[PDB]
Amino acid sequence: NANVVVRLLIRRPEGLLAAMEEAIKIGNAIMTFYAALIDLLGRCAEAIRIRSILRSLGDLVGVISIAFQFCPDHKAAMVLFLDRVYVQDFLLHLLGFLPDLRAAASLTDMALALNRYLCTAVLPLLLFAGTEHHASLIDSLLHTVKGCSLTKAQRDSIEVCLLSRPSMMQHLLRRLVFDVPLLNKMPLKLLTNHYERCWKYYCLPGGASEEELHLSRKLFWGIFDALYEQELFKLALPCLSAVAGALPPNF
Amino acid sequence: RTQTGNNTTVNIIISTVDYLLRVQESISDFYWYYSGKDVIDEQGQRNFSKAIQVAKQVFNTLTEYIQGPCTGNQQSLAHSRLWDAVVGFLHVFAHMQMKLSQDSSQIELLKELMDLQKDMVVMLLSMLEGNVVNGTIGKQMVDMLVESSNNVEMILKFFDMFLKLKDLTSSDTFKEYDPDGKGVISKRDFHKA
Amino acid sequence: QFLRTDDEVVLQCTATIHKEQQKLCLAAEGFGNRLCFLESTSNSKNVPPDLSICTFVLEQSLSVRALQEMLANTGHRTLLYGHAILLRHSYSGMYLCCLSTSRSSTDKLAFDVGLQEDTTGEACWWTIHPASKQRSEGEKVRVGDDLILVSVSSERYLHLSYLHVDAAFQQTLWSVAPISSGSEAAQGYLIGGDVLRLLHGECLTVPSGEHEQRRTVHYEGGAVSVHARSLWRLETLRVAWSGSHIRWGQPFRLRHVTTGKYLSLMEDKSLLLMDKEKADVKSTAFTFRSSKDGMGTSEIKYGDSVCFIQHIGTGLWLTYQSIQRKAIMHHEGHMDDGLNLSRSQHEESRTARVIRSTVFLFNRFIRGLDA
Repeated sequence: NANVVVRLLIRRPEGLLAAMEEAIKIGNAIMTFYAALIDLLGRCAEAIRIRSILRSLGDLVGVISIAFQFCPDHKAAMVLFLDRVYVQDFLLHLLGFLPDLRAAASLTDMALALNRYLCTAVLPLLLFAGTEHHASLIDSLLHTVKGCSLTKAQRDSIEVCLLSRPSMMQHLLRRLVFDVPLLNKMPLKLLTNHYERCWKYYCLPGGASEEELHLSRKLFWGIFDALYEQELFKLALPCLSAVAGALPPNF
Repeated sequence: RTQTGNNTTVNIIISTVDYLLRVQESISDFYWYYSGKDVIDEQGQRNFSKAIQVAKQVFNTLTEYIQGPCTGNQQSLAHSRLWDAVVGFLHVFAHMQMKLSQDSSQIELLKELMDLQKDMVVMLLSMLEGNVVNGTIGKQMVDMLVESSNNVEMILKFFDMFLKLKDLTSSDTFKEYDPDGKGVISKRDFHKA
Repeated sequence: QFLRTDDEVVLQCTATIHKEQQKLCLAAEGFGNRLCFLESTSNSKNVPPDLSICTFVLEQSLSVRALQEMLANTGHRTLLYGHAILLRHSYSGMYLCCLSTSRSSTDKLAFDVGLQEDTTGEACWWTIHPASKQRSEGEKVRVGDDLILVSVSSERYLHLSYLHVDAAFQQTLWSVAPISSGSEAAQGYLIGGDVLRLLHGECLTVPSGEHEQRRTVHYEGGAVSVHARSLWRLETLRVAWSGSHIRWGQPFRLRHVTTGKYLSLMEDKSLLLMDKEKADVKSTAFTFRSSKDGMGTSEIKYGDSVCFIQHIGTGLWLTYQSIQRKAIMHHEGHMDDGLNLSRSQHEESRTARVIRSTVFLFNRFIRGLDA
């Protein structure tokens, strides 16, 4: 179906990208109109010669423009277009998630857009700037510390820890152990309990790093005496115990 | 052909010629679909057999159009555009016959397409009689049938290799070559003989 | 009457310049240019258009299934519509491809039009459709049917933009003028467009480099056949059946090869070599005389031809002045009027257009350095 529709668009498409960027100032309907146009174009994926035409009609200008400018649907349609049509360095070059993670406590249209951008952040899951993105993700997660969408946010953070080096992982794990003193909330506790596996994968490669490791071991020993789901967090805290054994091998 | 008594003449026969051309193009496209996979299944078998019944009907119409040797219909269809579609049908025929022969399941559709070939050449013989000596109709016959002449190799080798097959297979080192004389003869034995 | 394998044709619009039908045809240089462009034929009389950078050859053409089979593989074949075709540039041997760049406006992503080496890929394949309800798709392609050019790679209408040519979603009809088809036809036969010598019995010549600036006309004996300056391209005043068999009486333009200029009898002075602008009918073109519209019968040959030459406007005849045997035109002249001919070759012509291409491009480069 989309084949024949795109061929009809190659019969009649009807500087549109420049005119996209103007009518924000005053009219909303033409903006949502081009958003629906590019979203419909995003719903298709031999036919590789028209997969070129998917890639053909410059688009990254509009992507980066709507990556930081209402705000839910246009950017969501652009992400749907970009992920289907169009490595990790250019993937993180778009920092679009920076103002979204920055405005993570802005409560209301964006307060409805927050659960949209939770699952929208699941879409790019497939060196300093990596530390910056880990900081923004930890800021949004502590803002999240919607709940069923927060499960998708937690899966997004799990794949974010699965994305990798270990230096920015330790830089974010410092804040994770800092927030673990505030909880060990329970979602941040389970997030740090899952991040204990990535810290174990970093410390097995590695064997104030050992100083923060001993501080985390003492805080985990205190959380073991501070007391199902808490039992699950304690059983995944044994991954942090193995990390400490491989080491010894809102503000 | 014309309705002499009636006002706005319509040749109904050129219309069904063009319909047959559309039929032929769609048969050709069905062949280009099944030209690669070559294990044709009951959906395509059934629908394509229905199309064989379509063309089986319409070539019989074309016979009884010109079976009475009325020369206006002769000159009409001789001047028509079906002649390239005839070449397309032959290109369907020859390239179908190989993979139809290579299947024991497709023997029914082979029989149907073979019957369609028979109706085609019956219609061709029926219209091919009205020649005084040469005829401009005969000119056009001969010229577009030599324009046809690439696929005819396959059907002629097809005919001869099904025909002098049985002209050979009653000989000395064929029939008692297997002792039953029935056709329990093995593959390499028959091959060698 | 129709189109088959190996047919010399051209493509052309009568483009509108405020409804003035600018009869401009497809032009592609090659051997130094990978782009295609335009060539106006509306002034076919005074500033005449070129031929070899405009003609194309119907190489090969098939249906959808055929194309698929070809892509899977890692005679005459009379044209039917809806078929992707293979176009060779008849001069350069290149093949028409939609260039995937944006060397125009663009005017978003319509693509560029050019030539390439291979026949591979889908850019060398061009579907043809009648934009007329009177004729069908898949039926026979007649003489002069305005049609649709759509690729298989870009799958876009080969559009006459502005003077640009692009592949876009914007239709453009195209005229087809059969030139020499088919075949071409047997050897030893004069068919227009050919480049050849002038056998005096000894030849004709043009002065050598840095001299005039190469505008005089002389006879010469010796190995000036080996020189390229004894080469003369045939050029028809007409367009359709330009590659007909050449008959007497009918006049044709003649054009010097190495300079590119036109063999021009300036009636004021002598037989000269004038430019494209002066290249009128009775200034440069000669009626071809045996005495002192389709393929055409093979009237004139190469081995045996008594080529008397009468000018259109003046009526003068092929003679000389008193080796610097300066060839002129006169009412009778000598008994050296009906000379003989000898053809050139294919690689010779391919060098020959590169010769004056080199001349133009490097003189422009020299003066760009000079500025």
